[PDB]
Amino acid sequence: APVLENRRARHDYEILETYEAGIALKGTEVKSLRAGKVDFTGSFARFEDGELYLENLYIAPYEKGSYANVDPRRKRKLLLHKHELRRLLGKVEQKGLTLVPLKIYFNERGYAKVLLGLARGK
RNA sequence: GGGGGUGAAACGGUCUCGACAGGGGUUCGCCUUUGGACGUGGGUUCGACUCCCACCACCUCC
Repeated sequence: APVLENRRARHDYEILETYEAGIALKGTEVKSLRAGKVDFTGSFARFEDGELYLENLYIAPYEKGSYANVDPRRKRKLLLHKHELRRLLGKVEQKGLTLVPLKIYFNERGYAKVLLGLARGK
């Protein structure tokens, strides 16, 4: 169930700020999440248009049996206010920073939320 | 091939804080409201992830 962070990142990049952003999941995705054999090995977030879609996040699809689910590595959108969103973007694509998946979990109100943060390292 | 069990740490009361769409409003700034994620389509409920309903999938029992 709940809280699973990205241990892959600490030794790779370094966080500047950290935002929290609800994600656009489907439902089975959510079940896969309530479990825990998904990985951020390689996953970061990117703005395809003006919206930010965390990508390469693999979420083992209802992998406690076998089921009739979805594309494990699907570009999942991210939610964040217009103001809270116009920022991070301007502090990034200069290719100096990177949107990397920090932690994942469900909030008080029961919603899976992702935690992102600026990055850089070598 | 039949039988049983499983499909959200609160055993009913949503607001995905946010993006994005669909409204109704607007001094075109913006305010307001609805959706969207809990395997799936179904109804039932003032309202449900949690109550029914099949159909699926896992596991399981002659």
